[PDB]
Amino acid sequence: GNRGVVYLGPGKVEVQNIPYPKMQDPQGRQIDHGVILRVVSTNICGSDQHMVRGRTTAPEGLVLGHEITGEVVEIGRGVETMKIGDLVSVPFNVACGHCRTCKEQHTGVCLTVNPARAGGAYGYVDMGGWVGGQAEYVLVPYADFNLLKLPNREAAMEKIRDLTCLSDILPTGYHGAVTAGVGPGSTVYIAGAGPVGLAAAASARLLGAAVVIVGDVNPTRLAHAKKQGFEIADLSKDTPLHEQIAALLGEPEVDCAVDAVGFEARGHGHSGSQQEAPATVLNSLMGITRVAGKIGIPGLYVTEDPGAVDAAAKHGALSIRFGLGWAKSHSFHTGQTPVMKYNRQLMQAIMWDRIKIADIVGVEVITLDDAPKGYGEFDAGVPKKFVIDPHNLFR
Amino acid sequence: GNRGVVYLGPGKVEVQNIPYPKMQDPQGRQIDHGVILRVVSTNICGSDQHMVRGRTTAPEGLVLGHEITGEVVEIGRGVETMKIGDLVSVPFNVACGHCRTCKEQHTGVCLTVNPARAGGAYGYVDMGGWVGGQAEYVLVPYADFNLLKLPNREAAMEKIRDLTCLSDILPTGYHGAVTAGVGPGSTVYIAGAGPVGLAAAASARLLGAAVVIVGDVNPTRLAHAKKQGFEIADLSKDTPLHEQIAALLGEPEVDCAVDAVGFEARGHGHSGSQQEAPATVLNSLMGITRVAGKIGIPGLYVTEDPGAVDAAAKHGALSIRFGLGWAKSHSFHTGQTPVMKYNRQLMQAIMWDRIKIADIVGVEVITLDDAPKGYGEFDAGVPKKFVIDPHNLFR
Amino acid sequence: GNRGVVYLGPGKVEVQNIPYPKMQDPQGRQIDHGVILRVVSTNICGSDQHMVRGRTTAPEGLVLGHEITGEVVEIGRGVETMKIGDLVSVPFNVACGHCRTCKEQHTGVCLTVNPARAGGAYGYVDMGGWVGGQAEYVLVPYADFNLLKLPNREAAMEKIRDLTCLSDILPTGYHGAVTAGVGPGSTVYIAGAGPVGLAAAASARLLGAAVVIVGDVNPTRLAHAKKQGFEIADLSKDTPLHEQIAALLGEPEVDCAVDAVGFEARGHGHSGSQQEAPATVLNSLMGITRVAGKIGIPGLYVTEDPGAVDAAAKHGALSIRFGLGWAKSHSFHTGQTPVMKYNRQLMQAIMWDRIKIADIVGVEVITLDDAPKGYGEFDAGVPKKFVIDPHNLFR
Amino acid sequence: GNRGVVYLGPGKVEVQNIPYPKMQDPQGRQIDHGVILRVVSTNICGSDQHMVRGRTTAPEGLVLGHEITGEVVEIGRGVETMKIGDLVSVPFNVACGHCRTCKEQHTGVCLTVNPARAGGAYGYVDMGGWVGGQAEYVLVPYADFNLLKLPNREAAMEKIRDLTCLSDILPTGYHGAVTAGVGPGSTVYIAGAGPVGLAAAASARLLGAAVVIVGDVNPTRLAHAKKQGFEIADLSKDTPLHEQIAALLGEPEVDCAVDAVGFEARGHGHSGSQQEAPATVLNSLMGITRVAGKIGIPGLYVTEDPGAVDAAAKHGALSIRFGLGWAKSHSFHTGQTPVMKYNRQLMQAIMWDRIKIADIVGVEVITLDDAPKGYGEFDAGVPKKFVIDPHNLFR
Ligand SMILES: NC(=O)c1ccc[n+]([C@@H]2O[C@H](COP(=O)([O-])OP(=O)(O)OC[C@H]3O[C@@H](n4cnc5c(N)ncnc54)[C@H](O)[C@@H]3O)[C@@H](O)[C@H]2O)c1
Ligand SMILES: NC(=O)c1ccc[n+]([C@@H]2O[C@H](COP(=O)([O-])OP(=O)(O)OC[C@H]3O[C@@H](n4cnc5c(N)ncnc54)[C@H](O)[C@@H]3O)[C@@H](O)[C@H]2O)c1
Ligand SMILES: NC(=O)c1ccc[n+]([C@@H]2O[C@H](COP(=O)([O-])OP(=O)(O)OC[C@H]3O[C@@H](n4cnc5c(N)ncnc54)[C@H](O)[C@@H]3O)[C@@H](O)[C@H]2O)c1
Ligand SMILES: NC(=O)c1ccc[n+]([C@@H]2O[C@H](COP(=O)([O-])OP(=O)(O)OC[C@H]3O[C@@H](n4cnc5c(N)ncnc54)[C@H](O)[C@@H]3O)[C@@H](O)[C@H]2O)c1
Ligand SMILES: [Zn+2]
Ligand SMILES: [Zn+2]
Ligand SMILES: [Zn+2]
Ligand SMILES: [Zn+2]
Ligand SMILES: [Zn+2]
Ligand SMILES: [Zn+2]
Ligand SMILES: [Zn+2]
Ligand SMILES: [Zn+2]
Repeated sequence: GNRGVVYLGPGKVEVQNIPYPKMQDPQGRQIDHGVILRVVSTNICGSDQHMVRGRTTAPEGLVLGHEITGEVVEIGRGVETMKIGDLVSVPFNVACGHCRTCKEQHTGVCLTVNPARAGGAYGYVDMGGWVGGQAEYVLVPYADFNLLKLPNREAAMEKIRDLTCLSDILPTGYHGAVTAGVGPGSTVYIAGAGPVGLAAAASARLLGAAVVIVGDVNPTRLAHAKKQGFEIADLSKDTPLHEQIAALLGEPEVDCAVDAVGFEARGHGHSGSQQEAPATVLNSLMGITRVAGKIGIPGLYVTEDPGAVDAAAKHGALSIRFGLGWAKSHSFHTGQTPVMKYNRQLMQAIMWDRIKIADIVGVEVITLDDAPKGYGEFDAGVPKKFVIDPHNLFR
Repeated sequence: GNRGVVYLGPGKVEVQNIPYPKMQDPQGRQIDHGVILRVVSTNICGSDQHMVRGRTTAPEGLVLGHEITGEVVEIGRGVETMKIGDLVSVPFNVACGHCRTCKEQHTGVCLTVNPARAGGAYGYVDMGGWVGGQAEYVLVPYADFNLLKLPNREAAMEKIRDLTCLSDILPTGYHGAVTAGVGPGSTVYIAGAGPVGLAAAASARLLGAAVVIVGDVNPTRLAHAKKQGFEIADLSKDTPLHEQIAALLGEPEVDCAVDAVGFEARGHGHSGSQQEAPATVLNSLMGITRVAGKIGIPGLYVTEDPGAVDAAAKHGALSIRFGLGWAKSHSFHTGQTPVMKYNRQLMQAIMWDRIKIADIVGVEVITLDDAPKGYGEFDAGVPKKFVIDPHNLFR
Repeated sequence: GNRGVVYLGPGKVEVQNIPYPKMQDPQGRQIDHGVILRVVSTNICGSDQHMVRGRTTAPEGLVLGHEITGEVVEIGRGVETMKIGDLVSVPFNVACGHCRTCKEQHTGVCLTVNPARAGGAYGYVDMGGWVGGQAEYVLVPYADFNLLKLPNREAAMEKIRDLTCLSDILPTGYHGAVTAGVGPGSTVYIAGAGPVGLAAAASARLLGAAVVIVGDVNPTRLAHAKKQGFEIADLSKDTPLHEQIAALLGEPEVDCAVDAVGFEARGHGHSGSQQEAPATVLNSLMGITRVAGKIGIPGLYVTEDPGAVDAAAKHGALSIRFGLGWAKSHSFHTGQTPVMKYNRQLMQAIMWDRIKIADIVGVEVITLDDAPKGYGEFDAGVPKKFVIDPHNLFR
Repeated sequence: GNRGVVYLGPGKVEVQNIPYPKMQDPQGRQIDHGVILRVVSTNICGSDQHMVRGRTTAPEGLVLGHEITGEVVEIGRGVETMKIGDLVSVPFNVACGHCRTCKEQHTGVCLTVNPARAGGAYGYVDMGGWVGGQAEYVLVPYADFNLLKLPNREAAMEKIRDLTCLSDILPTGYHGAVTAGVGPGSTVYIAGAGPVGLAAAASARLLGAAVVIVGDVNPTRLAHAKKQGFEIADLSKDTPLHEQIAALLGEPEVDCAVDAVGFEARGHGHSGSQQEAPATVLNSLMGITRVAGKIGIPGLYVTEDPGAVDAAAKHGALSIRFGLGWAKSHSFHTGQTPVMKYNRQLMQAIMWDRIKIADIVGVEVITLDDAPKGYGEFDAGVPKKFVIDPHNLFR
């Protein structure tokens, strides 16, 4: 008995029966280092949206989902730290724990788990074949390495809405803020008010930023951010970002900027916001970040976009105003979040009431049968982070 | 009075009589903090070549040169640590010493010395109208802050050909290597076998790199790099860069990469290399740097190139394969070198024979009258670094 | 007309007429780089107390005070950035701005301003003879480099009780926390609930620490810390520090520990707390900081203490259980805070209401005539930070 | 079929027959993650000497040796990257690869492999009861995480004298130098011309230091250091170290200082050097390191020393002149080397002839039966590093 969300072509996902998990890798070799989880909570990601919209090279039939929190039901013979019944947060990265990059804390780019390229992840295009976890049950390989044990079940269940964000979005937003150099007193600009943008804004606040400005083209997502105490920039109005920031800060620049949009970026302005223009965020962040600043880029950029705007963009080439960044001495930091690097201290923050992440990103808890509908609302721009409770454990 | 190298329009320089330096800034306000130097040695740079070629917005009449070594002949009334006769290395950055960026060692982007933008330099486009120093005498403002005191004059003069590199190219090459993450045992690729690239190679050697490979489309420069003990990759051949690297290393990746080419980049291959393609280096570096690696970009890129290949490149926009670097978790480091942050320890290294920079870059000493001829030769691609001795002090 | 707080021997200070400041250094040479301030607010520090208790080699007649906020009334001819009437925060460190340590942001240890050793500061033993500023007027040398310009007078004056802490204690407490490695999610122990200890605790809250525990032997300072939302360890109880921490956290250790006591440390327990044992804090921090942790030590330790417990301590030797910290792989960070490294970002934090520093440290505003009484109360251990308003400008 | 070096009480070691390795931990539990090695080379360490001299709480019967290079002859059933015949470097830390410290690269203080405290190592006091490897065969647990693969056996054995240093002393010396802040152009002082000190000196050279001065009380070691091209300081002479340094550099300070002596430190001077004084090195490093400088302390300090000079030292407590370090703003870095952090890039530098470590540390190859003789000669202070070749594979 297993089931989950399956990708079936542009705009299409459905809940299907799927195989119960097996203690083997995606090439069918047996493994001793894995566990099988009964899934407690499992979220929908903006990355999942890229795939569902037909924006990647994903195969039809892909089981989706890489934001898992779970409870051990089966343990492979080599696993030392796990017991049946243990609650765990699963980092979205599949990492081996023994290669050059895993050992150097670069668990987003594991050298062994994916025959095609460095880096692995559950239910995710080009990520080594590991089955996704928007499902009733899921296999986690290298369990001793990857898993974050949650505190006593009671206190954990009590904050599950928060803890479900440790799998992907909070550590990601956090990595965005830290690589952009955010610290106490920083002025911060955040591109994107989606779940990831909002997590970067929360992270920046937690890191002690003086002021945090969140930008989007979506007015409902900005209203959400504003109700959460952040400053906003509306990129659908005709007033340029520079001008919006200056009205707020008294200069047209920030200390730190985070790109939480990626390759489906829209342009700015009345008509610009209705046009896809994937270099937009990059170019505008070079424009607003002060000299010697750092740009953090958690937003996803791909080597291949079948639906992209032009030949160059189909192959991940953007028209980027690099001379500007260079003239401003900017440095840029990119790539999949190494979730494990931050997830334990972020847990401490949640448990100690330092960060109300669930309120901030607008967590909504849904049934597994509502998942397709959840994707639909998410696609239609709702200011929410959808959390699937597939066994009805806490809803 | 004084005389020096003057730019007269695309491809034209000549030595002219010019005013003796005055104790005032480019706005004509008196300064108490400056010194006037008799110029001992003064170098020709690839940056100078960009301007001479008419590839920047540099005006006719500009006095050239930002790589100065001198002797103090006059000091302003507020200068406390400099005395007459003192022999000094001058960082190419003009920096104030008291703004936010100068305090934080970002002295390539001083916020007060330039009304146009952050950052200053001598005889350099968009760099605040500080007068160039390919000349007999030159003004250095903020002398206590900027100047590097050279060792008792005998010892200094005997290593003049080396120390003349401290003003620009050695610290610049060094910046590129350290921001690319080079250290003991690193494998390193450097694009560009011009003097800056050779300084980057020298720096990586100093740092204890396991192996250093220098790439260029100009075979006579690669011959020179090879005779200095470096590995080479010839981009004018049709053999792809990753294949030349694998033949040297046994894998197609380096740990660290440095872009010492900048915006006049040629394409790769027999015919590709005969044509300008400004994004080529950046794209190639993402291709051969290993995941989670760092890319150092000392090479110059501009916000405006009058003679660029395309409308986009005229504005500093390049077709960059960003999605590739993003998928490899690359980080990118850019901009004008903070020369002061490294010049002291590099001088130490020079004085203790840990680095034979003059040999590595191919230093050649010339008379001031020979400057126009030297620019011609350098522009034609000879494997040399031209050092002007305007008062015939050591030649 | 000038007057200040003067040190007159163990336990003794009085307010005296003193010379109006002069544009010369402590050796009587004219300087062009200084300003004179009309003092707006000027604070009493724990460092001042060491000196008043006769615990240092401070000479009788020392004019005290290194915590200055002021209004420019005079300007030396070399000064570029200052105007009469400007409101400024004065970092307690006297720094030149052009030596090796000043350039690398080590402005607590300037090489040029003190003939006796590295590092200068106002009204401070062994700190170069710069006159103190617990006075109506004071000289600030190297004004362009050292001074922090405050916001429109009106907004600045309104937050004076907060901003006055930028001269010394907030940056210091901050340096304590950052060098101890504090970050989002940290568990933090801070030794000392004095104004500096409190600033460290505030800094740790601002840095996003999960839980902050402040320890002291003083019951009244702890009741004040507890009112400000911090956890407490009462070292006057017989319950050892381990046990109090473990009761609080469920393990007898913290990620990060800051020493905000210094060389007049008391031992632990009913009677231990009435004994001086200068090694106490260092040894107990090594006991409760987890493996590979960092210990930040802002608390002052001296080369000479005329009033110490024994021979060894009079020369700054302590019996330190180094083997313990070594076995735990601890790192240690020490010395005068480089205030300029942090003050600007801290000002932004204050102006944006991210840190209510005045309330936390218990700012109390007094007249210059009440200063001796202030010293008295401070010495008796009141949980307050004394701020003198010498011209009655805001009180 | 196995034997090795067994400790029998103060001053006494002998070769005995010992059990063949079993695939279990020191508690007798079965493990699937280990491999068994035929030992190729296995070294004698100063750490071993501490124990043999009776200066630790090490038990009679302890099998010695933590510096192993070997070939895999048997693999556990869960091992994924090791094959029989594989030739490997063993880091001396026993590390699990799944706990908090292991993941953060703090593999010197693993939290799971040792019931007594954090940190594990082979045949080493308080290090988890993992059996030592000056033996014919040895167990390495967590093989996929811990082992460093060496290349074609042929190229590897030709450099075996160098390669055998990667297990312990080269990465130790390297850790000491990097944490002392050593970089291109650094001036460095290293206390101790034992093998570890010599490896720090080699490291500092590799890292590009301007000048490296090694001190010792043992002149036969200093003769060796000088022959290896380093500067020396003789601490058995009455000339104070700061004067010896000034003679060499023209100032009495260094940029970086490394303590490669540890808890059996001798005093300085004709008579001082003849007596044990365990605070001596730490105290003199604070004396000669420049302000804001960093002190690396790879030398061992213990929480309990049975034969220490006084009551306090038996407990790991030293009379440290901390006031002086504090006034100079020193940082201090301590503890067991995380060998995995550095071993990969040091192997690269060895294979590409960037460091001739075996020559520098004075490697001498001996039989297993001659081990007691090696220990004796090493204790008499010869300038050599003993490498045991148990199966006569390359001697
Ligand atoms: N590095 C990582 O680990 C990582 C992890 C998850 C997601 N991501 C990427 O981060 C992005 C965030 O996902 P999300 O969860 O935020 O999904 P999302 O797609 O809902 O959020 C993207 C937001 O960007 C907005 N936007 C579009 N153009 C914009 C512009 N010009 N300026 C500002 N905002 C603009 C969209 O309206 C949307 O609100 C996704 O692209 C995701 O792929 C990266
Ligand atoms: N960051 C700084 O502060 C700083 C300082 C000085 C110079 N620079 C910049 O560094 C760059 C180099 O200066 P230089 O004196 O070394 O320049 P240079 O003009 O002598 O040489 C540049 C080299 O790049 C080579 N090249 C062109 N396309 C190439 C490709 N695709 N691959 C490999 N090589 C290619 C050319 O053959 C040439 O040999 C210049 O652009 C200069 O403006 C920056
Ligand atoms: N590094 C710097 O730049 C710098 C700057 C300012 C102050 N300091 C030093 O920091 C310390 C803090 O200064 P302050 O203004 O808070 O002075 P303070 O003397 O009021 O603070 C010291 C506090 O520590 C308490 N204490 C004594 N023994 C203790 C122990 N074992 N554990 C915990 N607490 C103990 C005392 O009760 C007192 O409350 C002083 O030493 C000051 O000199 C250093
Ligand atoms: N950090 C680690 O993980 C690690 C690893 C290996 C060894 N160690 C420790 O490193 C130390 C040295 O390594 P080794 O094997 O070369 O040690 P060793 O004992 O062979 O040599 C120590 C040297 O220091 C000299 N010495 C003694 N007092 C001195 C003083 N006051 N000043 C200068 N030199 C003095 C001794 O004569 C001897 O030459 C030992 O303490 C060892 O326990 C630590
Ligand atoms: Zn995701
Ligand atoms: Zn891996
Ligand atoms: Zn140049
Ligand atoms: Zn400046
Ligand atoms: Zn103070
Ligand atoms: Zn200074
Ligand atoms: Zn050892
Ligand atoms: Zn471990």
